[PDB]
Amino acid sequence: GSEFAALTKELNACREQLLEKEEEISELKAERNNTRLLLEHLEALVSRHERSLRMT
Amino acid sequence: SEFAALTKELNACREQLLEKEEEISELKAERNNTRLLLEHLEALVSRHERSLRMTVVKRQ
Amino acid sequence: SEFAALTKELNACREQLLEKEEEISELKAERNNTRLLLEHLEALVSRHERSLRMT
Amino acid sequence: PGSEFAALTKELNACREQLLEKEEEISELKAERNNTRLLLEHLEALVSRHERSLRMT
Repeated sequence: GSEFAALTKELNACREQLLEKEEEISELKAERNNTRLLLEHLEALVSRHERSLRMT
Repeated sequence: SEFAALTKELNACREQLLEKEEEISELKAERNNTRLLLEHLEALVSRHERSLRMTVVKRQ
Repeated sequence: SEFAALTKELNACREQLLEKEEEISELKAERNNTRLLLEHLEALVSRHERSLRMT
Repeated sequence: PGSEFAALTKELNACREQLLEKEEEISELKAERNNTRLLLEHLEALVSRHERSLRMT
């Protein structure tokens, strides 16, 4: 019975670290979306101006 | 068989733990590739802006 | 008749000279608008690059 | 007559010299303009290629 408790304390500890890892993942995927959005604006800005210089 | 069921869940949780830290590793590596691009983009833009900034002073 | 020919070419030379000055003015205007974009591109890129630094 | 024609010729010649000078500055501006366009071509290619890569990993 005392071993079941110790085994539970380890699983719970592993569950805590799992969420800590996923919180790290979630923030990384968030940073990626910020990049994707930046790259969208950059591509739009350069293409718009490239066409202007090319077609005048 | 609660002990057995607990050990299996504990095992599966540790598998997902390695699984999640590998994704962190891949995202961090992917993040570094982004930084290298941004470094390069800032370089090309600043270098060209520099050429324009000097041309106005030179051609004057 | 030679004077008349010389004056016409002189007038035409000034007419084309005005066109070039107008072209230069447009080119320098377009150039300045280009620098504005570049400064904006550098600003956006440098900012997001600062967000993606390690610790 | 000969003095008048010569002086008018000098004026036309002066206009011609300034015309080619203006054309030289134009050709330089247009060259710089081509440099910028090429940069934007590489920038566009880079950001789009990287955008497509982030939409997979």
